[PDB]
Amino acid sequence: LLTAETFRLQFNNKRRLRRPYYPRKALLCYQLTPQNGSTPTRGYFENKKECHAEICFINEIKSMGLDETQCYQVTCYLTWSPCSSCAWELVDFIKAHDHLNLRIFASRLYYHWCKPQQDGLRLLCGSQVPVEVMGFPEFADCWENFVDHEKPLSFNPYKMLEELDKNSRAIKRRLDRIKQ
Amino acid sequence: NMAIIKEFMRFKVHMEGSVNGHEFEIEGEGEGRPYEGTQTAKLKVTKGGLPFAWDILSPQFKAYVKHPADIPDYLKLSFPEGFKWERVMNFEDGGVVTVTQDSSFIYKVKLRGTNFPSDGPVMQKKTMGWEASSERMYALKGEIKQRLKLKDGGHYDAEVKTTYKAKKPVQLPGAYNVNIKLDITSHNEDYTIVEQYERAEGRHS
RNA sequence: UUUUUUUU
RNA sequence: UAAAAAAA
Ligand SMILES: [Zn+2]
Repeated sequence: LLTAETFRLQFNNKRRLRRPYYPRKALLCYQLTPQNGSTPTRGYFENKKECHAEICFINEIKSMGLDETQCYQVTCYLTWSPCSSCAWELVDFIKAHDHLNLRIFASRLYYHWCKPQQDGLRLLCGSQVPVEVMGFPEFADCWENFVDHEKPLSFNPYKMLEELDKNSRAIKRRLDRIKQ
Repeated sequence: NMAIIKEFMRFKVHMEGSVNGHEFEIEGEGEGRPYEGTQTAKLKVTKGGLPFAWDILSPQFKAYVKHPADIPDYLKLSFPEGFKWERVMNFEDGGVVTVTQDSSFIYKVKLRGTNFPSDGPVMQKKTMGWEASSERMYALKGEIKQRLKLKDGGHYDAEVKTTYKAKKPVQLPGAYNVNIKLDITSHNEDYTIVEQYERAEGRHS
């Protein structure tokens, strides 16, 4: 339940951004895929009132009602990379549920450019969650899946194609050099 | 197949058409990703610059449909030889459109449109783009009950039947349905310079 | 979302 | 005052 404009307003993030200065917030998009009966659920979480969308989505999974029998391959396409502390909350919540396997795909490597948020997401890509930045498909996946692709179109048909490619080309190599 | 059909490919298209006796030609170049189901195309009118709606030409641009790895991609395997397709579109007000096309990328199209009413939504340009239409596939045949949006409300319906035939025999798939969405990304006032975007993905029936 | 460097 | 690119 997103807007086509909001997609590029929050997911598209260049090295030097657009004409308005830093009008950007953090979003998360969880795609829970129960393969038992092929019963998928989807949802977006804005960065809410001093509770990062990671903790909000963790509490959503908590208070929604889980099924301890089968395994879930949950994908999560998020705009801004998770910070240090909520990444540790995420890995602690994933260690308690062995029937969960999560993939994390970010759009921009958001952090305070200090030391804690460097290894805060290095444990994920090395212990439980393969963490890489978005490319072409995961954007195209999150584009029509989460953001409503209904009748109207807010003049963003393929402008992302070049911006998605710039973001991939730069930040994916950045994230690979980080993981290495 | 994957070694010759790269993840990014361009094409060139030449169309000769005649609608209600008005002859014209269209030259275009495009680019996209065949395995991800996205493509864009830029067209230019070279003759007759069009007295009719451009939307009747958009559904004619199919080798860029995303197929799962466990579903044989019938249209991709036809290359490098290519394929042909022939389409008949009967509009509800008597308009008829017959299209033939060869794909080898080099596309050669021949189009003939006849019997369009002078006060109909096609010749009067009262259309607002095509609605989403799920085409069920089962040579390969496809039938569409397509709906054209009207400016004043309602829909303008048409029956479309298309036959796609590959130049080389390959394994035919089972029953499936393709979700397709086409968008006009940019156009001038007289629709002489048009860019189009297409997304297509197959699903099990 | 904060720094450092090169070029037009 | 615009904009291209790279390092942590
Ligand atoms: Zn956080």
